[PDB]
Amino acid sequence: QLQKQLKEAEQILATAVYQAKEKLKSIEKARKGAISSEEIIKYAHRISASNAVCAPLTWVPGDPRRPYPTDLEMRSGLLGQMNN
Amino acid sequence: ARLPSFAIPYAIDVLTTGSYPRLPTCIRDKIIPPDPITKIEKQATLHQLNQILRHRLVTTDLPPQLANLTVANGRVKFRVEGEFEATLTVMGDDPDVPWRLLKLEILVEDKETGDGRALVHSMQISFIHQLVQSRLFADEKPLQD
Amino acid sequence: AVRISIESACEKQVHEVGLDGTETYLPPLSMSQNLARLAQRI
Amino acid sequence: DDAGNRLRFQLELEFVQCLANPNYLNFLAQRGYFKDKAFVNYLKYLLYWKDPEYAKYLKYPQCLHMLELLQYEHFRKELVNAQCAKFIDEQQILHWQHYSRKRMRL
Amino acid sequence: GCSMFAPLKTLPSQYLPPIKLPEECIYRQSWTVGKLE
Amino acid sequence: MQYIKEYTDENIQEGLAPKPPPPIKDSYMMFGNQFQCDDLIIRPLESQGIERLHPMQFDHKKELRKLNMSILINFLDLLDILIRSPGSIKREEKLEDLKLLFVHVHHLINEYRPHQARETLRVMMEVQKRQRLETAERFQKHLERVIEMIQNCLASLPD
Amino acid sequence: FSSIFQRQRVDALLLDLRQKFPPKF
Amino acid sequence: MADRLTQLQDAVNSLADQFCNAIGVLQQCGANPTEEYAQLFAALIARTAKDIDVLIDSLPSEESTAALQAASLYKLEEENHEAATCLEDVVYRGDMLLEKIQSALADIAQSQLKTR
Repeated sequence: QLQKQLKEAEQILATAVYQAKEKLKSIEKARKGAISSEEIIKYAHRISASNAVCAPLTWVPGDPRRPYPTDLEMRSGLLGQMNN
Repeated sequence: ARLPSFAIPYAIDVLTTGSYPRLPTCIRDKIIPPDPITKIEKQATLHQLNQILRHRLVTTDLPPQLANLTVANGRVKFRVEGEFEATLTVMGDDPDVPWRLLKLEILVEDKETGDGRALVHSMQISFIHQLVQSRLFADEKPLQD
Repeated sequence: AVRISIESACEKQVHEVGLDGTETYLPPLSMSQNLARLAQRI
Repeated sequence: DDAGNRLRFQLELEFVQCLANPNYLNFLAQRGYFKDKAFVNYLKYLLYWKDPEYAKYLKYPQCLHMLELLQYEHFRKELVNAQCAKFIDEQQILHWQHYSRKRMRL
Repeated sequence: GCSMFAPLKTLPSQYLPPIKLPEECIYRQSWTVGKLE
Repeated sequence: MQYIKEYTDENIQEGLAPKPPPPIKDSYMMFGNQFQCDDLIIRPLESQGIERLHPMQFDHKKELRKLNMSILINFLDLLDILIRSPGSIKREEKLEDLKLLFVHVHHLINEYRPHQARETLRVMMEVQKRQRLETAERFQKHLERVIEMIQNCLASLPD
Repeated sequence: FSSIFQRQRVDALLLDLRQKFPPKF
Repeated sequence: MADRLTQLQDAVNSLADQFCNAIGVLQQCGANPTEEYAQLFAALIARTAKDIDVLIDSLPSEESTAALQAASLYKLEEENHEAATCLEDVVYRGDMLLEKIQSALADIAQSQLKTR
């Protein structure tokens, strides 16, 4: 008669322990990455000032803006003049 | 003059974590095969399997008279010294799962009434293993059938 | 504020992108299913 | 070689920026450079950008994910064809205004 | 469960300081002034 | 299209002879059309290319209330300075003046965003603490249910 | 760019096994 | 996007675009039409001006700026660390109970199989 009790107890505790573990693993993965918040806003403004990772509100198909630098920029860069 | 956004989640999961995870992941799985389990992960799965197998055995009629039970490496290792040995694995937990056979073998040997070469040819041992897996399907009894 | 530890926001997660929105959320988060799939790979 | 180091740093930065373009990878795959064994070694070397101090000077973060996709040595075998080349192109852009549609939906 | 990632992402949206604009657009109706081609 | 060759050919060889990556630069960067000068202030700078008429206090609110009347009065002064003098040159400086005013409002308004950006950061730190406490208490409650259960079992066993 | 000629018996046992233990699928 | 800055900027742009075309439009098309338009345009411009005045009061003052917010975050950072320790103290009690009960059930199963 004890196996049902022992079973339900171990199932309950096994689910509970894992949730903390899945939580503790996420927290530790956060803790391997520690940086300065002063430079985070600077990076966000740098990638922000030009519309890099945000879609333009005035965007129409045929817009030259893409997440990649695109043909005009790659041909107008230093690669187009240092190939000689 | 106007500035549309800062997108702090993107900055925080690119800066702190050196990747760009916020992307539709269909491009990865369809194009590239899923990565194999890490060494550390393998140890964890084995520990869980031993506990589950023990339960399946006990709440059911089982024979310890001529059998041997092995809980090592999540493998059954159920063998009889006289004639044969078998090693198993059960993927399922509480839900009933048909017994799965990893390997079936015969322990009887005589060189001389053969000739230098073992009693059964591996084709037949492949044949016998599938037949067992067939009776088990019904799964009325875990170890008596 | 020096050496701040901050996990990235994970409130919104999408598997694949869909036309007119309608993102697909399929989080198994079930232990029995999770063990089986891991076991199956072995 | 301060000038040499500055120019090589610059040109490799525009190179890793240009790896973001899917059509550029299509052109590189079709013209016949990635068949050798040296370019996979250089793409192995190119993973040095993951440090935050080095990644601060990066400006398009999607190149890191594209390079991680390419490093598996199996994705390079694909992407030669055009209809899957448009699939990888449409997937990135469709997510781009999906972020802007987040404001629209709510 | 014990602690699962909650969908509490819209509840969180209606938070923070004075900069978050009071969403007074709804009140801004029933005026109908100005018409340019 | 052209890959670099003479800085990459020396990669397939062992030892410490492979070249190190370049250290982090602390100078101005010439990449691209944009000047992208190093250590630029996060706030936009109107010091270069724009004349400054701003006060020592540098308070946006005081200026915004004053600027609004000035652009509006100019709009009204530009309306009738056309009739008072059609052939005068000063009309296009007034438009430019108007353009300068337009450059200013947007420049001054953008001052608020960095402060606004900082505020967004605090809630993330703040919300997790509000979330972490709940998880710990919930876990404690779950554990308690189990313990009272095993005490009931230990009470019912030996009797 | 081999068989040691004993399958003339083991086969019979298998037949006696199959004839006595039909697959259950 | 529910942002104060976006709303203020949008109002200014409409006024610029709305009034440049309107003055030109008045010059463009010449009894009844000219008078009504004068009122219709004045009305909108007046409405926009009122809206701009309303917007300025809402924004935060000079006090409690970004530096102060960073300072606030500091004290907060220490508090977060402590909170984390709480869960690491809570855990491992379930782990020790779980290893104890697994040992107990293994012993019971072993006794059941050995009594045979």
